[PDB]
Amino acid sequence: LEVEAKLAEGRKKIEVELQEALGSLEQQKEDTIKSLDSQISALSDDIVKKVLP
Amino acid sequence: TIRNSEELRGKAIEQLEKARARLKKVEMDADQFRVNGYSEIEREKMNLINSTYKTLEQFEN
Repeated sequence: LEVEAKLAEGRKKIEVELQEALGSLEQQKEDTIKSLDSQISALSDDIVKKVLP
Repeated sequence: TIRNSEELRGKAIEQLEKARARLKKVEMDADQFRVNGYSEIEREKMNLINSTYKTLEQFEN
């Protein structure tokens, strides 16, 4: 009985911690893409001149 | 008849010693069973919490 209740609770906890970690990785990834958007403005500057052979 | 009365007495006392002998044997066996059942109740929630941590590592990394 004790392991049943506590393990239901434990698997619930594991899945909701999975969802929290997922949200955190999502927000971090989006921030990195925006910083990359600034870096890639610099990239857009330094590409078009060489793209023409 | 005196002899055979004594013999029936003997058979009765042999059933007595059978009763007490089985009492003692099975009570020691149930004592060992109590020890090993204490052990089996020790070994369970550790396995289940290690399974929980298996799920932990299987999702986060």
